[PDB]
Amino acid sequence: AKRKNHTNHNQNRKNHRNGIKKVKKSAPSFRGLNHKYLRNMLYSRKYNNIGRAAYEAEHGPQQ
Amino acid sequence: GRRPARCYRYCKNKPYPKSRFCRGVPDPKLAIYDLGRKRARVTEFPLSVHLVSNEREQLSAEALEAARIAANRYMIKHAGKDNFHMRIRVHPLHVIRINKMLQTGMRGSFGKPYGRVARVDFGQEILSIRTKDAFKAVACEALRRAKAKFPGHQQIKVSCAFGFTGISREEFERLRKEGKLISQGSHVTIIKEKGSIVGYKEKLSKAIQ
Amino acid sequence: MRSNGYRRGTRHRFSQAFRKHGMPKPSILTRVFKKGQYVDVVVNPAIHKGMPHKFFHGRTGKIFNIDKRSIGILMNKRCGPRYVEKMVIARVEHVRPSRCNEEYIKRRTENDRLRREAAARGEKLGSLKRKPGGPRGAVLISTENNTPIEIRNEPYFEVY
Amino acid sequence: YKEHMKKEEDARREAEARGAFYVPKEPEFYVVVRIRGIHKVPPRERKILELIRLKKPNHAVFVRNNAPMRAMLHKVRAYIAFGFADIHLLRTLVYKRGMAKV
Amino acid sequence: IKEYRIYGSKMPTEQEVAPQIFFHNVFAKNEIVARSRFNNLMKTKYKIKSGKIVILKIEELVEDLKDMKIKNYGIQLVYRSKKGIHNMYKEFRSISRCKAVEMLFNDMAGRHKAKRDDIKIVSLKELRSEDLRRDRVIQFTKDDVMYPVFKKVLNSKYDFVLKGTNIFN
RNA sequence: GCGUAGAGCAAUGGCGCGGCGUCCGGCGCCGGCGCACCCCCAAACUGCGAAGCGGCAGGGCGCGCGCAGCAGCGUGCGCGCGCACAACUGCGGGCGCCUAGUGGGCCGCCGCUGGUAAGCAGCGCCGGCAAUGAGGACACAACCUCGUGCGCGGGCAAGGGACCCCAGCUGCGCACACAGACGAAGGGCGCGGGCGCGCCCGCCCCGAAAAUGGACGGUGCUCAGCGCAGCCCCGACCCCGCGCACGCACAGCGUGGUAGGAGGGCGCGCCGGCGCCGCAGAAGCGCAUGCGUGCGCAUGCGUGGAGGCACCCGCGGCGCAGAUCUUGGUGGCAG
Ligand SMILES: [Mg+2]
Ligand SMILES: [Mg+2]
Ligand SMILES: [Mg+2]
Ligand SMILES: [Mg+2]
Ligand SMILES: [Mg+2]
Ligand SMILES: [Mg+2]
Ligand SMILES: [Mg+2]
Ligand SMILES: [Mg+2]
Ligand SMILES: [Mg+2]
Ligand SMILES: [Mg+2]
Ligand SMILES: [Mg+2]
Ligand SMILES: [Mg+2]
Ligand SMILES: [Mg+2]
Ligand SMILES: [Mg+2]
Ligand SMILES: [Mg+2]
Ligand SMILES: [Mg+2]
Ligand SMILES: [Mg+2]
Ligand SMILES: [Mg+2]
Ligand SMILES: [Mg+2]
Ligand SMILES: [Mg+2]
Repeated sequence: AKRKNHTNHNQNRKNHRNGIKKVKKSAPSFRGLNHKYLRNMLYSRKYNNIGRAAYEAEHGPQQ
Repeated sequence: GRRPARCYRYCKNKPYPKSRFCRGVPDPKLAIYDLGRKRARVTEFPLSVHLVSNEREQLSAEALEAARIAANRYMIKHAGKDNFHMRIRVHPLHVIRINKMLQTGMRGSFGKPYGRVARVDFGQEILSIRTKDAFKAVACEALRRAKAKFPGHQQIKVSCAFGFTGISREEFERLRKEGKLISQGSHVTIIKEKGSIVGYKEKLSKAIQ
Repeated sequence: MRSNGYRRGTRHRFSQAFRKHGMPKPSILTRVFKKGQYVDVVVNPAIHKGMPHKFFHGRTGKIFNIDKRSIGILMNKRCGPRYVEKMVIARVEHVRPSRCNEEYIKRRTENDRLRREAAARGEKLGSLKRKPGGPRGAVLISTENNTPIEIRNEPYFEVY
Repeated sequence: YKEHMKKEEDARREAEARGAFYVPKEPEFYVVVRIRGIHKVPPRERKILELIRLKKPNHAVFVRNNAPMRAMLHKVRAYIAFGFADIHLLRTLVYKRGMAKV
Repeated sequence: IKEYRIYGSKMPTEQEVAPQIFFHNVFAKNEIVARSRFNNLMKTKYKIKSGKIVILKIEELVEDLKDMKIKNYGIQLVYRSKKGIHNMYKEFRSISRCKAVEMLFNDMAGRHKAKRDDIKIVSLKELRSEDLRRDRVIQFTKDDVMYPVFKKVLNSKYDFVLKGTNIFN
């Protein structure tokens, strides 16, 4: 039978009972980053305290 | 066959004019908005009396024609057909609807165009008559024959303005003597010092006096 | 009940201002953008590519990603009882560098400088809080050359 | 307290000894009494009465005479009676009904 | 009710060190209505709203009733009805200025249902007997006026008493 | 960031007359057209644009050194040293897991849509009822006050203070109509004020007609009506104070509750134990008394004539006012 279609009544009151929780803090993610930038940042992290020329002097051609 | 005007009295809906979305609305029976000697010059009818709405409501186009004829017949019979120019201010622009429903009831309820009304506010003039000063009492009487055709309360006001210009009679008389007025028929333009001066001298050339 | 296209109900939101139509000026290309910087998404409707959703047209978010022609922006949205972080990709024509923290950065760099300089001379400054508007001050208004003026209620007259 | 009040009266009568008008610095706090009850309060007004610690009617607090606190008092002014206490109203409120949050 | 002369001005800033001082003479119930009636007149005559007004002084204008004669008062007022806003001029005889406006308020309420807040007083002037315009208040300016009391008034609070007891006299 | 109220005809789209014309047509006039002023306008118009809202910021910074395949002269990321607690007010906060009920709503306020309207239908925001008692509304889911353990004392709220019915007196007005006590356009040498014979404001009158006899709640009231002022009073579970109960993380704070969830107990049949009782009278039953917030418990007396109780454990066909419940018995109807 024909009845009520829609309301937003009591929705703000419901949504504030457990509050509007924030975005939950996380570790920083590489999701959404530029791929050329992210590839280069990991290369800088891979050869952080030892340079690349010294790293490939040890481990050979690293690619 | 027409509904009583108590069904469409108040400004209930948003204004709903004849547009590309609302077509098929019939023409209003209020055909004439200017009566008497329309071609009379601005300086011939100093006096101005107005029928002013004390209501927020919708005047029917049928009542706007009935009050038109009631006021026009009185100004003709008493002031004469040359001694006045009566302007109907409000225009029946709002279209009222009728549902008219086998009997469908409230299914598909949005109504077809049924009539035209003019939407008036508190203090809005409905009619206005410009006359000579001798026909004040005639013009006050013709408007009270017009407001009988109207719903609710109306008030007849004698305005200190000169005719159908917004300028008051003392202020209109001064600028007419200064040469600062150019007639546009029922209303007037005040000559200012803003033009080019060759255009300003052509403006004084076309002044009233 | 309205249809749910990507630019629904944007007749005024995605319009141009009066006498401010046209393609964007090349001076926007000289704006720097950095990761962490806050930006205001305000859609240039002359630029049809990289347009964000209409929901983010008033919003301000922090940059997480910087691309060739575009910028990734973190913007929280209410989904019921939670804020959900949306990643908004927008062309630079649709963003402005936000002045949301404009007066905070001006306050911070000066105050951090003053704290560094005072620590250099062996002093220290206790607290550099912004003091709000307190009570009114005491006033002295002299009636010398300033005579008090009576205000009266006046009779109601009406002009018509 | 007497010396601070006597200094303001001496500042005020010296100003009217000349032509001047002297009003002192208005106090550093308002005293606020919750007048209306806890029912039918919209969520903004209910929140401000919580931050003023006015959780029942006939409860009274002191709030600071700040520009943010004056705007808070204005938004719930249909629920409160607020004004300026002098030193006698301040001391009567604390000595007669004064408890500590410990 | 009481009469207040309330002095106020714009709050002085660095741009305007001595603003123009204004004052209003208000017949009000207390100083809070008197501040309220002052703040509207600064808001509507000038454009100074109440957030930027400092009220410099509020004094109670009280008359000395040393020998306490009756004066005549002509009151020009503006009262708002349910239908409009109108001007009226009423004349009263009373003790003080603050008592004559109390006679104005009880009369506008009795005769026109005008509440106290619906009434703004343009001017209150103490008048001679020769300058009075109302013939009803003129009758009591004559010397040696006299009338009897025709209303019965009880001489105690009674519920039931015997018939012989005088109650009116 | 918005584009609503307002405002605007300036573009789009309408409305309407005049005015003007080295414009056109017809016979100086009339009609077209053009222009400028103007008029009435717009939910699906906007050169403007509020009130109101929305987003974000108010903390880390400064310096130095390493790294990169990115970049072409920066950007990120590592690391170190140094500096440092950032408007107001309030205050503990964050997150996870499992699961119920719910998914017919309704009402008020403000803002709306459709509709002649509707105790109609459909929305927005907030509040309520549902599930919220109590006081005031004559009674009355929603209005007003205002929340709500059990009492005592105070003070009040809304609302009132002729009698029902707790609580009223002092003054100033006004009104006469079985009025106050449903109402329109239009009226009234009705009365009271006010303004310039006409207006205006109050009260009253006419307009004002329904069917059981009857409803300001009633009685009634003509100072119990319509207005005002002053002082006072009455009045809730509100607020305050005290005491107790219960809950809490317990020098204190808190206390409504449907669907619903949780905890701790009461009660029943039997079990493994453990303390006992009974022909000097067990269970059951009837009537009393006591205890207990309560589920219930204990005793006395009577009856009864052989079993039973308490606690700890364990098992469960474990608690009834309802099901046109089932079975049995019995009434009223009805001599
Ligand atoms: Mg009919
Ligand atoms: Mg409608
Ligand atoms: Mg494309
Ligand atoms: Mg609009
Ligand atoms: Mg509008
Ligand atoms: Mg309904
Ligand atoms: Mg309640
Ligand atoms: Mg109730
Ligand atoms: Mg009741
Ligand atoms: Mg009392
Ligand atoms: Mg009594
Ligand atoms: Mg309580
Ligand atoms: Mg409970
Ligand atoms: Mg339950
Ligand atoms: Mg047993
Ligand atoms: Mg037992
Ligand atoms: Mg069973
Ligand atoms: Mg049974
Ligand atoms: Mg049951
Ligand atoms: Mg039978």
